[PDB]
Amino acid sequence: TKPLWTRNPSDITQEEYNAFYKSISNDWEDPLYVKHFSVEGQLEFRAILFIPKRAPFDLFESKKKKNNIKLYVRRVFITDEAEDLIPEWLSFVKGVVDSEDLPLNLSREMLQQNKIMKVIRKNIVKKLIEAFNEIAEDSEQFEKFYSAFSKNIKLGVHEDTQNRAALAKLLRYNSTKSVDELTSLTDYVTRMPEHQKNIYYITGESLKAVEKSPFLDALKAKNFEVLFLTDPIDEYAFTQLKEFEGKTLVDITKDFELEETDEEKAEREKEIKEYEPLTKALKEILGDQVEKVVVSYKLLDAPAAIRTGQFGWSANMERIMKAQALRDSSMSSYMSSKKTFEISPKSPIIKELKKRVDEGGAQDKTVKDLTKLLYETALLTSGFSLDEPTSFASRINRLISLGLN
Amino acid sequence: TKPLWTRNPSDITQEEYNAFYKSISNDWEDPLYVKHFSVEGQLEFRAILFIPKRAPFDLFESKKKKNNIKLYVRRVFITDEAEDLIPEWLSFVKGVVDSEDLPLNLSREMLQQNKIMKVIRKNIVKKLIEAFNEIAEDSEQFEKFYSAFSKNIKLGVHEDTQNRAALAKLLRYNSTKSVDELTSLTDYVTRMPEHQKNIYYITGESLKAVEKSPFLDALKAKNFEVLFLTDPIDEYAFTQLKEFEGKTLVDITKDFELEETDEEKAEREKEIKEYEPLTKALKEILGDQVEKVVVSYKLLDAPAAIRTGQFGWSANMERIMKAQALRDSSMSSYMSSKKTFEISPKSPIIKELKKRVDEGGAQDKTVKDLTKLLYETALLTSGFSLDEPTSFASRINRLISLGLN
Amino acid sequence: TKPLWTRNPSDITQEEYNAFYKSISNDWEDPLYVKHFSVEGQLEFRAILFIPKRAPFDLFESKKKKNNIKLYVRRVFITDEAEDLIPEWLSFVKGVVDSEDLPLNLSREMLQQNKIMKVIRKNIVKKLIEAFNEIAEDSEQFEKFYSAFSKNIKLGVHEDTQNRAALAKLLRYNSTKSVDELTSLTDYVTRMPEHQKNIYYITGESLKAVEKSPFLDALKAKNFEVLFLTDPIDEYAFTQLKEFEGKTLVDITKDFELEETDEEKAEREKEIKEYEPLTKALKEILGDQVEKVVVSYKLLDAPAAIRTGQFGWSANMERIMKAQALRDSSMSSYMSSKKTFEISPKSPIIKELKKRVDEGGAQDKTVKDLTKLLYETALLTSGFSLDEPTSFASRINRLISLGLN
Amino acid sequence: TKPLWTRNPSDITQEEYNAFYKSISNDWEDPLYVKHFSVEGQLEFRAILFIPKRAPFDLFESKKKKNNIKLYVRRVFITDEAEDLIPEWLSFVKGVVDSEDLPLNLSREMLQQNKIMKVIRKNIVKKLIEAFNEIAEDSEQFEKFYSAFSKNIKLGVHEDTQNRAALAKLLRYNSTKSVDELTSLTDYVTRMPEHQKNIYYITGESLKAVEKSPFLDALKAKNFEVLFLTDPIDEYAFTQLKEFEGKTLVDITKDFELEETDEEKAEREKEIKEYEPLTKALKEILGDQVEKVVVSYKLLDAPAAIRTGQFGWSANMERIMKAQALRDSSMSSYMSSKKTFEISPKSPIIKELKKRVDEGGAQDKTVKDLTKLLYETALLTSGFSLDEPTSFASRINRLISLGLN
Amino acid sequence: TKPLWTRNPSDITQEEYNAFYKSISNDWEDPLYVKHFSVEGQLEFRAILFIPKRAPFDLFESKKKKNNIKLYVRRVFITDEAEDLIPEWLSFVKGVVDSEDLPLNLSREMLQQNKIMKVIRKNIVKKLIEAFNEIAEDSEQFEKFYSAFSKNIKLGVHEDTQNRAALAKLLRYNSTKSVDELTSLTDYVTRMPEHQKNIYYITGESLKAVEKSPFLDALKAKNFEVLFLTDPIDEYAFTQLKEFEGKTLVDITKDFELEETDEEKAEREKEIKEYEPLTKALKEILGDQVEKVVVSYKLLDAPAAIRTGQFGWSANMERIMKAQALRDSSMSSYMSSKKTFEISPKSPIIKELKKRVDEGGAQDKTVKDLTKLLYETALLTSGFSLDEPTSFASRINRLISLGLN
Repeated sequence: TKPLWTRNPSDITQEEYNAFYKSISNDWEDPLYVKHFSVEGQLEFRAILFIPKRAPFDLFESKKKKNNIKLYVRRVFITDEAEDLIPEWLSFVKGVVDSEDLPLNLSREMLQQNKIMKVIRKNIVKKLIEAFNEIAEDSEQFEKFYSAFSKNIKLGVHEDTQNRAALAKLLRYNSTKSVDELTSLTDYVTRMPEHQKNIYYITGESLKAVEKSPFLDALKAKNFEVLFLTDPIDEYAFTQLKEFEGKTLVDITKDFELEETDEEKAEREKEIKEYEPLTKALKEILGDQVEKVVVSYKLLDAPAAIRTGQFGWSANMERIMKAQALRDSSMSSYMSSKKTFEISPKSPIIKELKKRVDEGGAQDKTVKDLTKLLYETALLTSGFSLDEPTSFASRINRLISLGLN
Repeated sequence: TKPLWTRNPSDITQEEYNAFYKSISNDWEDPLYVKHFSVEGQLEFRAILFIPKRAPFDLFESKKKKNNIKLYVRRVFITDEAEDLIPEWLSFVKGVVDSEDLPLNLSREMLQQNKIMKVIRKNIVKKLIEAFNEIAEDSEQFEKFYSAFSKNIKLGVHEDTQNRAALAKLLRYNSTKSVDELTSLTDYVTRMPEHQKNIYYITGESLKAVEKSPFLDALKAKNFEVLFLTDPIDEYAFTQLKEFEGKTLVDITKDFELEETDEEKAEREKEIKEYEPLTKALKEILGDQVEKVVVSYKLLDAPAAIRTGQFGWSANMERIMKAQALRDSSMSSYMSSKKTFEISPKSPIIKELKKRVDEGGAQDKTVKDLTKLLYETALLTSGFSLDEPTSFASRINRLISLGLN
Repeated sequence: TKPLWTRNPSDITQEEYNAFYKSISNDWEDPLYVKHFSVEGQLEFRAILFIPKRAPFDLFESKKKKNNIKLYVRRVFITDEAEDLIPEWLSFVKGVVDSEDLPLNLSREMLQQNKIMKVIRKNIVKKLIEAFNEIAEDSEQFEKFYSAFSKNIKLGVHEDTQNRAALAKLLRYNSTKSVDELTSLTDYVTRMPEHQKNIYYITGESLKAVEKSPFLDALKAKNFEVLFLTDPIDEYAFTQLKEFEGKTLVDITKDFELEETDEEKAEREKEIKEYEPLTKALKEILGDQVEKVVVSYKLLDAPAAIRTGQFGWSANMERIMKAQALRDSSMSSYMSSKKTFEISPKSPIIKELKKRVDEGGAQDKTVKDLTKLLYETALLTSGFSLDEPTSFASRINRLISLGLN
Repeated sequence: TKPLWTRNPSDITQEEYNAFYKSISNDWEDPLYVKHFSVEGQLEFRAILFIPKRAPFDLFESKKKKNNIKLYVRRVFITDEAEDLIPEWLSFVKGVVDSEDLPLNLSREMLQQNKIMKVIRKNIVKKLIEAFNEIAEDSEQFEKFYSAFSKNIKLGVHEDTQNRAALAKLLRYNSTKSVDELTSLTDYVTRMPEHQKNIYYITGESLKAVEKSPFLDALKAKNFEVLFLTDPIDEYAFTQLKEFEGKTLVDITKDFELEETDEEKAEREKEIKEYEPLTKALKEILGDQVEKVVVSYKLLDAPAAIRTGQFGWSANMERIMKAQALRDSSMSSYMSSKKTFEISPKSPIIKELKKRVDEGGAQDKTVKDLTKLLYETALLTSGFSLDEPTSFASRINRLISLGLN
Repeated sequence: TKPLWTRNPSDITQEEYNAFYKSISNDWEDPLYVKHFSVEGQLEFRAILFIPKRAPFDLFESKKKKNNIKLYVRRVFITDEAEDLIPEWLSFVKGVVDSEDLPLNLSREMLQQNKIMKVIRKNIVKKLIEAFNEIAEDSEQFEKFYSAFSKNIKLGVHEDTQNRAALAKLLRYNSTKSVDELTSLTDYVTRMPEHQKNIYYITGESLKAVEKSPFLDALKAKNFEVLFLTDPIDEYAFTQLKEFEGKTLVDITKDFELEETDEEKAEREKEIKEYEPLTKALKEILGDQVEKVVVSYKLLDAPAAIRTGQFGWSANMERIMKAQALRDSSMSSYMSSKKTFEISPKSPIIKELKKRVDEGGAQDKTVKDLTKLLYETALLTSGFSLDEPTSFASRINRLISLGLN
C-alpha cells in the first residue's frame, strides 16, 4: 500500500486521480487536467496538482482563502495551510506536495527552510506553466481553462518577473482582426506586416464601448490590428510586460506611428509648422487644463481629441480613480496624468479656426468659446468626465441659437 | 464590595466610571457621556452604557465587529457576544447590562428567552435616545457626538420603526438658509412661511456639487429652504421617515408646489395645452430613453432638464449604482430610474422648437438633432452621465459648423 | 460545459444533481428533493436548493452554524457565508444561488444591496414552501421530511409573518379524533361541526401526559376535536398564528365555549349564584396564591382544577421557566401567570364544602385544610409543581389521621 | 530596566504590580492579592500570578475561555495560550510564568516537555493554595475571595487528588450549629463530641428548603452538627473527598449512626421485629417503585420518608437529572437511584396501619390507598417529583371523600 | 428510513459503510476496518468508528486538530467537536457515536455529564483495541495499520494505564534475532532461554547507529535477543510499561545480568577488589564529569565505556535534548543524566593503567592525560558528544608525538 503521489503517473489510472481529486476538492466534477510530476537533484519532491474545470472561487471578489494544497514531508502530513508554497495567482490549484528536504521543528530563525520552500514553489510554478502550455494544445480544453483562469494568468504576468514572458503567451483577447473569437499575442504578431513596429491595444469599459473609439480609425486605415482590453488587470499586466517583441502600446495614449507613409512624413512638418500659431493660441485659452496642444495625423474625421501622456495611467484608469472621489465624501486628492489636446487639420472645423487666428482673431469670445467647447467635447469623446455643468450648459445654448434664429 | 453597576449613579464618582470605561474600551480618552440606569417592573436590569467622544470604528467601511457590551445575569458574567442585545446602528456603545430574568442553560427552543432579550434591547434603545436628547442640550458636547455618530443616527431612522420619529429630531444638515452652520429639522420648520406645505431637500454628491443644481433656483425665488443631503443614508432615511410635519421631498424628483401665484395656476393650462403637440413630438424622438416629456414652470432660464420620478432612487443614487457597473465587467446594467424630460417655455430655444413643429417640422433631421442634443445636455446639467461618446461628439461638431459654416 | 445551475432542469439528469449535492454537503445519502428554479423580472436569479432526507444538524441543540449556500453573482463565486440570504428556520438548506443584480464592492452604506438581498431571500422562501407543498403530495417522502423538519416548519410559522398561513398547512399533529395518525389543520377544520367556533388544542409534556388532562372531558362530551401539542415551539407558533379560520386556543387556559345546547346556559346562572358564597369563601383562604375562584362546567368528574389566564404563558411554559430557577441557585420567580381555581359542582366533594359554608363553617380548620389540599392537588393534576414539602406532607397525614382515628 | 517578574518582590512596590495587573487583565479594579514567587532546584521559574477581587467570568455558565497567563521561556515571550500550564479550576488566574527549562521547537513526540510543564503546573497550584491560605488569614479579604471563587475551590477539591485535602480547609458552609455565619470543616470537627463518628451534611435546593428536612430532627436530638450544601459541586466534591477525619455523609442517604445511648439499641430489635409483617405488607403494595420498606428511628414525627441508597446519586441529583428528561422530549429514565421507604413507629398513623395488618387487613383497598398515598407524599416531603397526576389526584379526593361522607 | 448506525451490522453491506466513511472523511480510499458496535446496560450507545488505511495526519508534527467524530444524543446531532469523547492517541479515528444518556442543556456544573462522557470513552477505547486485535489477525491488514499507527499505539501504552498491558501486545520492532522483519514482544519472549530473566532493548538514533553499539557484544555472546528502539516514545513507552513478563531494560543503562557463569561470579569480586585503587584514582581525575568509575564484565575488547544510570533518560535521549540547546542561544544547559565510567580489565590498556597506579603513579600528567582521553573517547564510542574542542585536540596531538616523537 503506497501513497498515490509516490507511484509512477504512467501506472496510476484516471479514476484514481479522479477520486483523489474529489476527496480533496469538494468539486462534483472531474478535474480539467492533472499534472503529476517529481523533481530530483539539488532538492527532491513529488506532487500531484489539479486544474479544475471551473474556478472554485475567484481572486478579487469571491472572499479570499489560503491555498489548501496538502504539504507533506518525507510522506508525513504536515499542513494544508503551507506558508508560501504557491503564489496567490495560483491559489485555485489543488493537490499534494511531498518534500524530502523540508526540516521539521526548526526555529523560524532558521531561514534555510524558507529558501527550500522558495525553490519548491518556483518549481511548482514552472511545472504548472508547462501544464497550461499543454492545455493550450487542445482548443476545447483550453477554452474552459481560459474562461476560468484568465485573470489568474493576467495577475501571473503582473506579478511574476521570470515567467512573465511565458505567461504572456497564454493571454487571449478580442481584436479588430478577431471580432468574435479570441486571438493570441503570438497570433497577433503573425498578422503583423513587415513594417509594423509595435503591438497596439486599447483599454476601456467594455467591448461595445471600445470599438466606438475615434482612436481606431487611424490604425485601421494603416491596417494594423488593435487588441481590446476591457479589464483593469489587462492594463496592469500590459504596462508591466512592456513588450512581446515590439513594445505594446495603448493608442489612447501618446502614440507615434511610422513614417506616416514617408511621403506624409515629408509634408507633415510643412503643415505642422503652418499650424504653430494656432497651437500656441489654443493653448493660451486652455491654460493649465492642458499640458499641450498638438497637431495629429493619428486622428481622422474628428476635430480634436485628448491623449493622456504615455508613462502615466490611462484615461480608463482616471475614469476609475476619479469616479471614487465622487463617492468618497472627503477625498478629492489626485494621483492622475497629463492631458494632450490633439487637433486634426483634415477637419474643416480646424481649418476654420486657423483662418480666424491668421486674421488677428487670437482672442475672439467666439474663438474662445469654440476652443473651450471643442475641448470639453474631446473629454467626452475621449472617455473622460468634463468640468462642471454650468460652464458647459451655457456654451451650448449660445450655439443652438445660432443654428436656429 | 459591590459591582459598580449595582451601585446608585448619584453615589459613584466620575473617575470610577472613567476607569471602568477605560478598562472595557481601549479608548485612551474619557467617555463623552455615561448613561447608567435601572429598569424595574415586568422585567429588571441595570446598565451602564458609554458614549465615546469619537467613533471607535465606523459602520460601513471600517470592517464590522459584534458589539461587546458585557452581558450579566444575576450578577454573573455570561458573555460579551450577546445575541441581539443591541441594534447594529448602536454597535459603538460600550458597557454592561445585568439582567435579573434571563434564563441560563435553556434549550434554544425556548423562545421566551429571545423575547426577554428583545425587551431588554428595546429599553436600552429608549434610554440611549434619552441620552442623546440630553447631549443635544449641550452645544459643544453634541457637536462631537454628531460629528461621530451622525450616520448611526441616520441608520437608526431608517431601521427603527418606533423611534424613527424621535431620532429625526437629532438629525442636522446644511441648507440654503444655513450655508456654514448645520440646522435642525425642527429649525427648518420654524423657517417655513405659513403657506409652505412641504419640506424641501436635495440629494447629490457633495455640497459643492449640490448647490449648482438648476433645481434650486425655483425654490429660492419662492423663498423656500432647501436642505442638502450629500450622503447615501440621508436618502434611505428620508424616504423612510416620509415626513416630519409636511411630507419631505427631493426636488430632483417629481415635485408639485404652491399655487405658483394662483394667477399662474390659471394661465398655465392655457399654455401647457399649447405645447401639447410639441410634448408628443419630442417624446416621439426620445422614444424609450424617457418616460415622458413635460412642460415645467419649476424650471427657470434653462431650456430643458431631467427629473427622476418620485418614489424612486435619486439621480444622485443612480450616479452611484451606475459608476459601479463601470468598474465591474460582470455587469453592463444598472438600477436606472424613470426619467422625466422637462421643457421651459420661457426659454426662447423652446419657443423656437414649438415654431418648427407648428410648421410640419415634426420630423426634421434638424429638429431631431436639436431635441436629441438638448436631452443629452439635460443629463449633464441634471447630474447624469450621458449615452455614448460617438453620438454626442457627432451632434456637437455638426452644431458648430452648421451654426458657423 | 456550463455551470449546472445555469442549465435547464428538464435537461439535467438525476445523478448530476446527486453528485452536485454530495460535493456540497458531506451527506453520504442522496438528497430528499431538489428544487431548481429561476426567477426573472424585476430581479433575476437561478438556484438549486436541496432538501436532505435527514437533518444535517438541528436548530436548538446541535450547536448552530451559518448557512452555507454558495452565493454567486453573475456566475462568479462570492461567498458561502451569505449575509441574510436565507432565514434561520431554513438553515438546513443546501445549494447555490446565482444573482444577476447584486452589486460587488459597494460601501456597506449602500442599502440598495441589502434590499436586493432581501427580495432574493423572500423568493427562496416562496419557492421552498412550494417545494414542501410538493413533498406533501407524497406520503412516504413527506414522512421523512416531516420527521426531520417539523421544528423548522414550526419556527417558520412563528417567525415568518407572510408565509405563516401556508406553513401552518404543513404542520401535523395527533388529536382526540386522530390518535395514531397525524392530522392537518385543514383536516381538523373539516371535522368541525357547524357550530364549533374555535380550534382547540392542548399543550403538555408528552402525548401520554396530555391525554389524562381533566380539561379534555368537556370538549369530548361536546364532540370537539382537541389537538395535542407536546413541543414548546408548538406553543410559540400557535400563539403567533393566532388563528386558522376560527381562533386557535389552549384549553388549559381561560376558555369560553358555546352554550351547552343553551338549556344549560339557562340553569347555570341559577347554580353559579348559589355557589357565590362558597366562591368568596375559598378565595379568602387561598388569598394571593390565586387570582380568583370560579365554578366550571368545563370540568367533569374532578373536584377542582387550575387554568392559567388566557393571554399568558401556559402551564406547560411555567413548568419550564420554573424548572430553571430550580437549577439556577439565584432565581426567585419569573413571569409565572395568573391562576384561576376552578370548582365542579357535580363533584360531591364540592357539594359538601358548600354545605359546611352554608352552615357558618366559613373558617373551619377542617374547611381550610380541605380547600388548601384541594388546591395543591389541582396544581399536581393541572401539571404544576406545588408549594413546599412540609405544608403538603402535613395536610395529608392529618387527612389520613382524622381520616381514621 | 529588567522585566518585573525577574525582580525581587520585596523590591517591587504596589502600583507597579497594580499597573502590571491592569495591563494584562482589563479589570478596572486593583488585584485582590498578588503572589510573586520563584522556584529553584530541579527546575526553575519565577511567576507573578494575580487573584482578582471578583470573578472575571465564571466556570460553568459564562462561556469558557482558555487561561491567558503569559508563558515565557528564558525571558522570551512564547504564548498566552499555554498547553496545560494551569488547571481549569484556576482558569481565573492572571499573570506571567517564565520557565528556564522548557525546550523550544522540539517535536511534540518529545514528552520530556510535557513532563516539565506538568511540574511547573503542580508548583503553581501549590503556591496558589499557599496564597489562598494567606488570604484566609484576613476576614474581609477572604470574604471577597470566597464570594468569588468558592466554586473553583469546590471543583479543585473534586478534581485535584493531592491538594484535595488542603482545599477542603478553605471550604465554608452554613450548618445547624452555624446558621448565619459560615463554618469550616476544621471547625465542625472541633464541635464534634467524643463519640460522633462521621461528618454529616445534607444536600438540597437552597438553605430555606434544606432546613425543613425531616432527616435533621434525628441528628439534632443526637446533638450532631449538620452542614448545609445547596450547590451541586458541593456534592461532587464531597463524594470525592470521601472524608476529612471521619467519613463525610449525606443524611438523605443510607446512614447508620451510633447506638442511641445503647438502651434504644436494645429495644429496637424487639420493635423492628414486631413491624416485620407490616414491612413485608407495604412492600407487596409498592412493588418495584421501591427497593425496600424499613423502620427508622432516624425519622421523628413524620409517618414515612424516602432515603436513596448510599453509594448512589442523591435525591438532589435525581431532581436535576430528571428535570432534564422533562425538557428533552426524548428521554425515558437515566440512572435514578434505589429508593428506601422509611416507616416511623412513633407516628400514630403507622401504629394504625400495623393494627389493620395484624387484623387480616393485608390487602384492604383502604390500606392499599393509604400506603400508596403515604408513599407519594414521602416523595414530595423527601424532595422528589411524584408519579403522575391522575393516580395522585384521585387518591386525595377519596381520602377527602371518605374523609367526610 | 433509519440512520445507518442504528441498523444491525450484519445487515448493512460494505459500500454503505464505505460511502458513509467517504462522506465523513475526505479520504479517497476505502476504510481499512470498520468497527460498528453497540453498548447496552448501565449506559447505552451505538457507534461506527473507522480505521483509515493511512494516517490522515500524524500526532507530533502534522499540526494538531481536534477529533471530529460526530457526537449524537438520542439520534440528534450535537457536535463533532466532542469534549473528551476519545483520547489524543486515537485522534485519527472517525465516525459516529450516538448516546442515549448524555443530558442536553445542563449547566457545566453538573459533572454527571462528564462522568457519562468518561464511560462512553472508556468503552470506545475497549472496542477499538478489540478491533486492532482483530486486524492483528491479518498479516497484510496489520502491516498497514502498524505502518500508519504504530506511534499512536506507543503513545497509548505511555498514556493509558488500564490498557497499557494489552496495547503492548500490538507493538512490533526489529531486533538482533529479527534483522529485516519486525518481531512481537510475545515472540521475543518465546525466543528467551529458560535462564534469561529480562527482556533486553536499546535506544538510539536509528537502526544503522544502534547496531554499532559496543553494548550489544555482551548479550550476543550470551545469546540474548536485543530489541531496537529508534524512536523517542519507544522509550517513554517502555519506561512506563516497566515489564512484559521479565522487566524490560535498555542495556545502555545500568544493567545486571545472569550468573556470568557462576564461576565468574566467584573470581570477579577477587578481581574487582584488585582494581579498587584504580577505580578511586580515575574518579579523582574525572571529578564531577562522572558519577562513578566501575569495572565491567559487560564490556568486551574495549578499554572503557559509558552507561547512563538506569531510571534516567538514555544516552539516545540526551543526544536529542542536547542537540537542541545547541540550536537555542537562550539556553547553554541540558538534561544530562548520571554517567557511569566503565573499565574493562581484559583490555591491556587498563591492565597497564593499574600498573602505573600500583606504582605511585596516581597523579602522573601521563596517567591523567590517558584517563582524560579514554573518557572523552568513551563518550564518542558510547554515542555522546564530548567536552570542547581545545582540550580534546590538544590531548591527541600530544599522544601522536609522544607516541612517535
